[PDB]
Amino acid sequence: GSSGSSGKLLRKQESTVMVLRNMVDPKDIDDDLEGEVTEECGKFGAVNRVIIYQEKQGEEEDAEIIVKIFVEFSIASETHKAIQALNGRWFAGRKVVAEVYDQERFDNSDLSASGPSSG
Repeated sequence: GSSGSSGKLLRKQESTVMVLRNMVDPKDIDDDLEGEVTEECGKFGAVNRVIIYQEKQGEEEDAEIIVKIFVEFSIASETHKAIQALNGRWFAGRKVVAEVYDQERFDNSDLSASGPSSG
């Protein structure tokens, strides 16, 4: 028993969504990648879902293209681990950077922006 069946504590809502960057160019992105990243994350903990978002961040016609890989886990703890580790992992001839995303905004499907801005 947990000294109670229903109720809530003064605990906060940690972020369980890790965002990988500098993983792989937008060219390697294939139907296989997703799976590869999924099985690779399985190590840390139970992978809830993965979201791949990419876009242009330069006015130039052929500017650079970044890649934002979101990895949602079952719990915050697990996510923290993958981050504390992948936060400086070594990729096959490249460097990996795992940052912590914002759950608050993650509540909705607003990637480009954060939260539904009044206007």
